[PDB]
Amino acid sequence: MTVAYIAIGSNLASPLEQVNAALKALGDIPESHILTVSSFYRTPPLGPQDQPDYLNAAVALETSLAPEELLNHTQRIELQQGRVRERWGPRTLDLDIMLFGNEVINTERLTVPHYDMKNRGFMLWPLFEIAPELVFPDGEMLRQILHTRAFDKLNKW
Ligand SMILES: Nc1ncnc2c1ncn2[C@@H]1O[C@H](COP(=O)(O)CP(=O)(O)OP(=O)(O)O)[C@@H](O)[C@H]1O
Ligand SMILES: COc1ccc(C(=O)CSc2nc3c(=O)[nH]c(N)nc3[nH]2)cc1
Ligand SMILES: [Cl-]
Ligand SMILES: [Cl-]
Ligand SMILES: [Mg+2]
Ligand SMILES: [Mg+2]
Repeated sequence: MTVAYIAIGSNLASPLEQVNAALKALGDIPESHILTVSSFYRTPPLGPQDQPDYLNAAVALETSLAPEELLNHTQRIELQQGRVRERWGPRTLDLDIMLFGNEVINTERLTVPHYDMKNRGFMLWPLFEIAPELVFPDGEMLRQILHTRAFDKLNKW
């Protein structure tokens, strides 16, 4: 078993309802158990700014699934909650795999640690709440990133 950390985001169709339904669905993923859920945060949008504020959260999930098997299930949850294919536009549910233990994976389908996560306060702050001692695959400590980079603290939802 490995602990995966998943970021949740929603800014359409009642984000609180979306994130709750997504948590229940994550709890139904085979060979997996939720370990920890962060607080829910109201965050201003990165990317296009002409869209509603996001609800963001992070979850620690212990799993025996292969990384791409976990991805299949997170994408299925996104599809069932109405995610459909502008760039970086509003969405009902986004589930990103931030980390899958200390694995590094570089494929088109799956890139872990998530592309750009070290520059996203809406991912790092909820992650720090649930895993303050977290160390990245390259040896960087989550605490040092937040200590050294200018990331505004988030407001709770
Ligand atoms: N760590 C990861 N978590 C989730 N999806 C990933 C991923 N690495 C790669 N992907 C791929 O990313 C594809 C689509 O991602 P999207 O959710 O549409 C982009 P986004 O979240 O709006 O921007 P971002 O990827 O810059 O956060 C999926 O088909 C999936 O295969
Ligand atoms: C370089 O600048 C960036 C461009 C795009 C992004 C994205 O994450 C992809 S779309 C998106 N998702 C969310 C989100 O979940 N929460 C918040 N607050 N904003 C979001 N925007 C990040 C940084
Ligand atoms: Cl959507
Ligand atoms: Cl890393
Ligand atoms: Mg995303
Ligand atoms: Mg995504």
